Amino acid sequence: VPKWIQLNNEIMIQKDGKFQFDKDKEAVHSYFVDYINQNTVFFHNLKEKLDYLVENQYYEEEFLSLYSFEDIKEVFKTAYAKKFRFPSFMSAFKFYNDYALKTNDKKKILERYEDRISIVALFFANGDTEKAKEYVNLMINQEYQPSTPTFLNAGRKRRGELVSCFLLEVNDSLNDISRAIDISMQLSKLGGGVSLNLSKLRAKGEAIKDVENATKGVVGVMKLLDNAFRYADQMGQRQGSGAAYLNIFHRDINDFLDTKKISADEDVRVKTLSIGVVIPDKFVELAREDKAAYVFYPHTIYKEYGQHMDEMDMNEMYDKFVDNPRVKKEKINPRKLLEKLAMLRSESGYPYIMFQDNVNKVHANNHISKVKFSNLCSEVLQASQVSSYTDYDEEDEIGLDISCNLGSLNILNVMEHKSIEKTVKLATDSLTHVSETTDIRNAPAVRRANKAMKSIGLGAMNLHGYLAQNGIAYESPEARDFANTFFMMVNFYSIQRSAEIAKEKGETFDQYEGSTYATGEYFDKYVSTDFSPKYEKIANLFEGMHIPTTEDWKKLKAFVAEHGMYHSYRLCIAPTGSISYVQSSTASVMPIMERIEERTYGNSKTYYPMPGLASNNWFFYKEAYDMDMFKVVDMIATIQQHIDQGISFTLFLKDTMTTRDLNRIDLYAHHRGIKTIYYARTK
Amino acid sequence: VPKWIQLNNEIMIQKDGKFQFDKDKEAVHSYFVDYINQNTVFFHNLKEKLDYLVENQYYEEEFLSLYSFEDIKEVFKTAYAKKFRFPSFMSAFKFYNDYALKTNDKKKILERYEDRISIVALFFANGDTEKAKEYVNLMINQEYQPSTPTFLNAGRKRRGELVSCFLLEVNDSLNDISRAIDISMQLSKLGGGVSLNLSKLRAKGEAIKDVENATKGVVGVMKLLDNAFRYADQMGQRQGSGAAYLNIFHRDINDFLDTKKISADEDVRVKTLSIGVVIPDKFVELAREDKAAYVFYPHTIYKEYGQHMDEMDMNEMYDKFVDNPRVKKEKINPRKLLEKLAMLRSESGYPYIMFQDNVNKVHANNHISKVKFSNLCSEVLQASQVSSYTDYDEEDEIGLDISCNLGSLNILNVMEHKSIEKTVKLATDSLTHVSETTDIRNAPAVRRANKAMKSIGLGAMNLHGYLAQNGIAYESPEARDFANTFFMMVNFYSIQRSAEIAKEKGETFDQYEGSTYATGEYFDKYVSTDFSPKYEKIANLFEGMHIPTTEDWKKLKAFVAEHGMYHSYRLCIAPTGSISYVQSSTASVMPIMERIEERTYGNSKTYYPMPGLASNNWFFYKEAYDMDMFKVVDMIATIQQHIDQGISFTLFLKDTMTTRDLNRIDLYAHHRGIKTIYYARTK
Amino acid sequence: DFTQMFYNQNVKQFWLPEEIALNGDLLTWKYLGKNEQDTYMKVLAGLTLLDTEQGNTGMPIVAEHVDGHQRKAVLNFMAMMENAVHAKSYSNIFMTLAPTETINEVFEWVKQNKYLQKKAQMIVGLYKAIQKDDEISLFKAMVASVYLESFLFYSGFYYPLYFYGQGKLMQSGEIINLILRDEAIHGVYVGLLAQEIYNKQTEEKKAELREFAIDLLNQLYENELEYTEDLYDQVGLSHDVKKFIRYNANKALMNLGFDPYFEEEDINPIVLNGLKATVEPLKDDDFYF
Amino acid sequence: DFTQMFYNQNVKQFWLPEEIALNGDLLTWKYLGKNEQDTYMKVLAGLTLLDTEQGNTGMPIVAEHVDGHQRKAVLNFMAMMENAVHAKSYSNIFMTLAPTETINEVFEWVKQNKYLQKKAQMIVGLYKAIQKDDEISLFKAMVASVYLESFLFYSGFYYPLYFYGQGKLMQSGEIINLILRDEAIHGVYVGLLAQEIYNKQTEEKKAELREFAIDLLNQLYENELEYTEDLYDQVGLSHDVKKFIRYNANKALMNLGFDPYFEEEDINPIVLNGLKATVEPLKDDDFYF
Ligand SMILES: Nc1ncnc2c1ncn2[C@@H]1O[C@H](COP(=O)(O)OP(=O)(O)OP(=O)(O)O)[C@@H](O)[C@H]1O
Ligand SMILES: Nc1ncnc2c1ncn2[C@@H]1O[C@H](COP(=O)(O)OP(=O)(O)OP(=O)(O)O)[C@@H](O)[C@H]1O
Ligand SMILES: Cc1cn([C@H]2C[C@H](O)[C@@H](COP(=O)(O)OP(=O)(O)OP(=O)(O)O)O2)c(=O)[nH]c1=O
Ligand SMILES: [Mg+2]
Ligand SMILES: [Mg+2]
Ligand SMILES: [Mn+2]
Ligand SMILES: [Mn+2]
Ligand SMILES: [Mn+2]
Ligand SMILES: [Mn+2]
Repeated sequence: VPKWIQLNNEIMIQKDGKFQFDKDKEAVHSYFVDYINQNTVFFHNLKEKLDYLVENQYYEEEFLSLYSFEDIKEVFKTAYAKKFRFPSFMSAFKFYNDYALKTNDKKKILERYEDRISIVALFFANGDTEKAKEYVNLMINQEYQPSTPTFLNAGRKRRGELVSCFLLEVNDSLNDISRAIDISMQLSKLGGGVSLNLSKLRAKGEAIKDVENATKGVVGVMKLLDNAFRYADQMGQRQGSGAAYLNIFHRDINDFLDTKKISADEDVRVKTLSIGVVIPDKFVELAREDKAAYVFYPHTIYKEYGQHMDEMDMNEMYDKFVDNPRVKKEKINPRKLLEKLAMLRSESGYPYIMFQDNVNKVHANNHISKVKFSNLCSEVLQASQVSSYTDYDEEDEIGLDISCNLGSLNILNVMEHKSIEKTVKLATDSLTHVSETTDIRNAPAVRRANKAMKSIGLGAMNLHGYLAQNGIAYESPEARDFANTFFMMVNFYSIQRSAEIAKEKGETFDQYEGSTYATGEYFDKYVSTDFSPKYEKIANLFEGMHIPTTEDWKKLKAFVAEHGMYHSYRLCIAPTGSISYVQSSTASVMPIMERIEERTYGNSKTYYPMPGLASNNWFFYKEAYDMDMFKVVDMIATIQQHIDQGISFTLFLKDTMTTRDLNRIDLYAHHRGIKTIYYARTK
Repeated sequence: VPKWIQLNNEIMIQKDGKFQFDKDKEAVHSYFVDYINQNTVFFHNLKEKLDYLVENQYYEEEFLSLYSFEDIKEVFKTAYAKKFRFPSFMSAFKFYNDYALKTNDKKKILERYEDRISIVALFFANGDTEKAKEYVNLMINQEYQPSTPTFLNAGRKRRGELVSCFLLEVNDSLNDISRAIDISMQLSKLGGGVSLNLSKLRAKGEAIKDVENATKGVVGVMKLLDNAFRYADQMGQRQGSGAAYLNIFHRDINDFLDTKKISADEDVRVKTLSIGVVIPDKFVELAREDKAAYVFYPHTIYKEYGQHMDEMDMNEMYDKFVDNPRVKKEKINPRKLLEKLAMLRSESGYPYIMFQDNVNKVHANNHISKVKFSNLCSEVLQASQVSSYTDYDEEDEIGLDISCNLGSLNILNVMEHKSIEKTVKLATDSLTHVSETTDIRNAPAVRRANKAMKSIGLGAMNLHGYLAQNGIAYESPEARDFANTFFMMVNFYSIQRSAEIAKEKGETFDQYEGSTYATGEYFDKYVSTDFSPKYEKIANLFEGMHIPTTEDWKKLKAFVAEHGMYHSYRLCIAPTGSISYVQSSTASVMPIMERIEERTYGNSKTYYPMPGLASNNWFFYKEAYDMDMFKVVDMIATIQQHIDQGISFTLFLKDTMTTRDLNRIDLYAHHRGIKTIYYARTK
Repeated sequence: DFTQMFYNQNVKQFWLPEEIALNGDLLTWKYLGKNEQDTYMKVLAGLTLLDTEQGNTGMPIVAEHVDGHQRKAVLNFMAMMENAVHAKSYSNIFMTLAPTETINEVFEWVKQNKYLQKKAQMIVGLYKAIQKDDEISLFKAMVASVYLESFLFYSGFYYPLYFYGQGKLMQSGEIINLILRDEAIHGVYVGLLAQEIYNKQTEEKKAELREFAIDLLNQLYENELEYTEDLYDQVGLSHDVKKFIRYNANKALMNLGFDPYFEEEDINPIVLNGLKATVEPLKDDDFYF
Repeated sequence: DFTQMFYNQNVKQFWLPEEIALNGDLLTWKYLGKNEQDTYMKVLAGLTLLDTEQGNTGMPIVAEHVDGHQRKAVLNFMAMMENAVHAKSYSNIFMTLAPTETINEVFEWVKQNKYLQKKAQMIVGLYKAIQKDDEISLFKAMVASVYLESFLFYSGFYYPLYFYGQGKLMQSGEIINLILRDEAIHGVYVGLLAQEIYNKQTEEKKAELREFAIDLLNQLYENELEYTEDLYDQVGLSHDVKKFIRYNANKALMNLGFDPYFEEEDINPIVLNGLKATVEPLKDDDFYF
């Protein structure tokens, strides 16, 4: 057992009835005195290091060639002047095991934290030394964290794509299904998580070229996609991850759900394909009134109306579908379906729940399309247009496939530096740069939507960490007040930066003129409701920072009207799995699952306390499972009212609560305006 | 139970110790006087029938519009003038259950045998009334039988494709793999059996752009193809059938074979994809000498030499592969691999065995490409060039994917009518028409190969029926002499018709100038060796027909040199599974499995005696399992010497014999020049 | 040919009583008449008592005398389901619907009941008569076991299925449906083990075993008719229950590889709504001809 | 005072080997020496034999003689685990790691191995000597069962644990840990039943029962020493395993309410490192807030 691992395991050993949290710090020192410095490759000067990394195909020549060597050296010096120290052993371990650049033999460390941050900053700035230094100060203060793809791969020649969330629309044809399989394989090859909408696909027992009972339904397509994702597994590094979304009014919805049951046969169950269910308000109304619902055959609806079932508003179309004899449908019990969803989420955490009307009643780009499905993490909610992939030697009709750009603000570090505006604007600029530098040659609709929509996702993390280190309970009304104010400022500065980029470049996102930003509707609740903190403690937390008022929001609305907005979407709160360790932050805006988490690496045990955990804030670091899920829903809705896309919202349940409690949480989330529900993790 | 069912079951009720074969005839009468005539749909005249079939989307109106109604009436009258009668109940039952056109609800019979034959003939003639009458006389005499796709689907609006088998070359890339999956689904949707050569795909543990041990090998692609064929299953009517072919020198050859082991795990086992193994002469030489062999990693060979492992001759490059340190290889025991092949064929009948050198030592189009794999029935052996399917928005390099049209001569009916020449020429014309009117819009390499190669497959059926009905034992040297003479005549007249078509159209198949037809090498054994019958009985059997001599072959060689050949490939002997029932013929050139076969249909059981089975020829209808497989190999080699493509050669084994006997049969087949071995069916 | 397949189906059907919440049945139970509540209680006690015999004796005694490790494992699994799952499930249903004193009285009544006792003791008698290394006595016990699993339970299952098909007592009806699904596979499996013994016998011995099976079926059937009238006349259902008994008797016979005894009848739609070649090495000179 | 909590613990520990994917062990297995693979196969085969007899014979026979439906339900569940779960898991491991011929050979090896036959003869003999209503014969069989659960398995368990602790064969090791977790509670439970019978005796009778238990332990121990040497000498571990089996012998004695018999020793630290939801329907009030 290594010395740092012993020093880390000494945390659980209680002295005077208290955990030895400070010992973790010592572990970090050991982890750097015994391992990191010994296995870190050192060079006589930075010029030699850069030459070795470029020549050995570690870095890219293009992004480094935009700067003189003096500017690169100045950026590296700015990164190293902070003298950044990892506060916990797990932060440094996760960085140097997951993100630090290693030799081809994987035994030496080529990149420190400062080196990786400097390289990512130089990639972000695209030739501006001052902008690169600003990015270096942003990331070394740990105010902003690029996502795992961006942080890991920026500036590296041997790399995947910087985007890892991809949403694909699948049209109801064999050509479109095969193209979807191909694109899923290509994007999993790039290292991205792929979500596919299967609602347009006709159900099982439908007609193919006017022969009856011929379609295999969406379950056969799910089997094909599951095989494709198993095959494309990042060159045998990570398990291929894919998601399939189906509307709850699709007839296959039960069989869809049956793919996640344990009792399902081998020809029914898909193991590497996550599933999500899109639930329109009509289904919730039918379940609430206990009226029996109807699941429709999509192809009959398409033949009758010329549009797909998921392309029209089910609230106004459901009665017409039911009363139409030419539309084929099957009787179901919506309450039984809700109970089945709750039971499946209890067993396996699936499916993801998308409340379609909750997403689309605040969607700014409904003119382009309504949000029909979400991503693999159930937080990307964007307009998508299906593509018509025709036969060979025939021109395809390329639509819009969602691929947003991830990046997370560290709420604790951002707010302690009183730099919400600067961090949000710099993160928006970096996300815009990464979106502009993304070029996928095997996903035509993804590339077209990246060029047109210019959608980015700016998330936040360390919400619970910040609240606990400031003596605020996550379920307290003060925490929701802080979340409201902080995320309203984040939205304000994100919109301001998007409008500034649109003014500078002279271009907005495609079909912006039809958006609620152009019409000013988006700013309605912002020009009438003041989002300043209602509690003195939160106001003192925001001291030293200008909180945008209704007049500021009116000025921003006028600015957007005059200049437009560069990004169709700006904010989405991703789970932030492993980057939260490196940043010493709690994951996403979720409450912490455990105060101290026990992990097993190799044959060794390691202990990670939550950041800033001590005896004084032990009570404020309440575990997520012990919390009331209604108050967690309230906080997530408070944040969601300022996020244009969704939030990865995992439910944290105890083994005692039943499926009725899960359904109640889901229905309260629907009532409170929650757009997506990610997971049902049972303790 | 139906009256005809009782009459057919009365065959096995012996009277005076003999089977009541004549009862079978009675059954057909019943089957027509109680079911077919009552279930048939009669019109006032042919005009109303044709109009009803045209407007109700049963028939394509284009092929019928090329004839005036008087000509169509004359063709139908020619078909009905023969007064064709089905001699066995099973012939009529199989036609009216599998090939006769029925209504949309399948409650009535719209097409008689004469109606189907007339429609197929009118489609074949393409506006020529005299040619349509010739086709009608050829098919109503049952001298020639179009394949099941062509016979069933010719002239139908709801038809599929007329091509039975498709062969795809899969290049070593994710884009090519995805395109192969798409094309396999498209062609299975069209109803054709798809064969894919996986020998170019790099083995398991190869590098995908400098990251090693990343590839899943051919087994992952096999699983993808298996799921694709499961999904595309002819709209749920016929199970999707696919074939995978791998060279025996591929490193994955064991894992490949492990897909068919009955103890294979679900993550490896493949159940809807047939497997074939391509064995060069080098492997047989290594096994014979008991020298340990080496299987190779295709990607290392491609990197070192710039060509795929199956793209070059292993007999001359195996030592270079072994001595090359930059080529990666694994040690295997070739005798152990042969024993594994024999055990697998005993257990499940797989893999198909393709003796590559036996195919390519007489292959006429080696300049275009060597034959690297076979079809799903292991009888199509043609040159194929792999396609380079590139990224989206990039032009693809379209290669040649094999596809040929099947058609079988009924040997008994052809020789009874003394019309080898006329039947062969008319069948060649019909297959040329089927190739010309075939246009597949989702398989580009298949379309290009169909347009360029112009390859057709003219098979033969009722070899054993003709031999047994003429008092010739199938294993006798007289039977092999008859096969030699008959198939030399078939080859002569097929080459003559191909050259005549090339002369009349002024065009040959692509790259004909480099073929052995153009250089005259193909005719060598035909201009030096006489293939006239060596037995007086066979010569009497061939009386009334001009058997080509060496002078006729020299004249044909000169004619080909002057005019060329329209078809790259002309003769391939398919299994002819279910259409042999309608023709009252034994399946293909294979010996009969059983004298009387008991088949269960619905809740009833039926007995089909072999065509012409009686007391005097009971022992001439020797069952295949009771026959010496070495003499069957001799027969198949004798036929194969006159067939440019392969023959679907099924091995018929007894349970008592061991895997060593199967290996001996395989090695004798390789020694005798057998190109492919189809199945190892054990009694 | 079949034990591993049944192993798979058995273990994948594993369930526990705690999975179904029972308390919501009180919302329909309170609305039933006294005769309905009485019949339900009596039927439930009948099933409970018979299933206990199967758990304590029927399955373990067959597991003891059957040869084969894999068969013994499947049989052990089935015995476990009787004792650990089914018995607890029946107890749970009772404790939810009746107070302790009512449960004790119903069991006292059903324990003294002539028709329940007749069938319970007939079955138990055949289990007690199995002799070591005597496959004939084992077969007779297997026939008795199949008759219990696939036939005798069904005069009882009728009522919970009848309510379940109407939207009444849905939680306990779900439990009963899971139990019934286990007994169905138990009956099929033991049936295959009985056919194995039957097929090893001479033609005269087979005819004798057939006569045994039909005679036993007749005795049990005539008692079932009396049992049925005794319980179901007060709720007017006996005619339809009798059709259900005969239909399930035919299934039990088919499990034993025998022809159906009774003509085909339609069943009450409410109840329906509730329901290797020798490897020889190459010796060389096999490559030369 | 204890059966209900053992019932709950046993059913909550329910598992199947198929829950654990084994293909991850393929490489660490390939990398072991021929001696190591041989010992490993044989060790698991010895375990398979013990579980085969514990499931087929030991647990069912004890279940038959122990009074009380709940006690019988626990013992029946434990019996099912022995042959339907534990014994079968070893075949899952064998089928993953080894070719059929090596599997066939190791099962032939159990039949002819004299130490494995002796220990089976002794344990099964005591099971089959139980006489109805004779508590002393039952006690003797329960002692034998505790010695099988808590002592005899451990010469086998050592090796999978030894590898698990080094980060080798960790999927197989996960299965073995689940088996071990089960046997620990099985040994405690049967131990408590044995103590019940022992506590009914006179002091003179108790003295004889202790003699029986200690004589039996020593006889089994001496045989296990020879078995251990036979298996482990080729991998150099016999002395280490011997210390482990003595450690576990003391645990078996303690499960029987007796004092430890062997002196404490340091065990290899590697081996020490080797160590549906309830458903309610939705009310109309759950849709309003
Ligand atoms: N907690 C830590 N986080 C990150 N790096 C660390 C940490 N502790 C030590 N290091 C690394 O080890 C070096 C030694 O740091 P130490 O605590 O011994 O003193 P120092 O005054 O920071 O040293 P130096 O002269 O290297 O700057 C640091 O410069 C840094 O590179
Ligand atoms: N074996 C058969 N094959 C094909 N069609 C048959 C067969 N048997 C009967 N039919 C059909 O059923 C009809 C019944 O007539 P059948 O053969 O009994 O003799 P028919 O009335 O004297 O006239 P004909 O033989 O001249 O058609 C036939 O005309 C024919 O259309
Ligand atoms: C992407 C991917 C490829 N492969 C295998 C199958 C293909 O035959 C083979 C080639 O993939 P390619 O698509 O050719 O990958 P590449 O072009 O980026 O890499 P290279 O330059 O070396 O050609 O890699 C996998 O096994 N799994 C995968 O996920
Ligand atoms: Mg279409
Ligand atoms: Mg490539
Ligand atoms: Mn039961
Ligand atoms: Mn049962
Ligand atoms: Mn055990
Ligand atoms: Mn045990």
